[PDB]
Amino acid sequence: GRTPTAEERRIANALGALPCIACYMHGVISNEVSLHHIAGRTAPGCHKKQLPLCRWHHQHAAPAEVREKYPWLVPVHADGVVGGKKEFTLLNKSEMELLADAYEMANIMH
Ligand SMILES: [Zn+2]
Ligand SMILES: [Zn+2]
Repeated sequence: GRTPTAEERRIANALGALPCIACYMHGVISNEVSLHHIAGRTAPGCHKKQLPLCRWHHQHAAPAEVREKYPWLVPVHADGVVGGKKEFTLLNKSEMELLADAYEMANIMH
């Protein structure tokens, strides 16, 4: 995609220092995260629109027995038939609502 601007780098770096924003709404502190693009990798400002997510909320489906205890622990990118944007939203919040939560936590004006 498009290389980030300096302002995008500053924002992304702030977001990337947060624990998983989806786990956080469930009271769980998951601090090993990667950034997830909500709105692609090319449009202006797209790199400001990223969520810090744990491995299980980003790309990996946890074992079913684990999801029985943590049913909201589903990846925003489907892994087989587990997760995807719609199921992730159902069990958490929309991506843009989580982005607002992340901005609040990182003390970024929004
Ligand atoms: Zn998580
Ligand atoms: Zn992603």
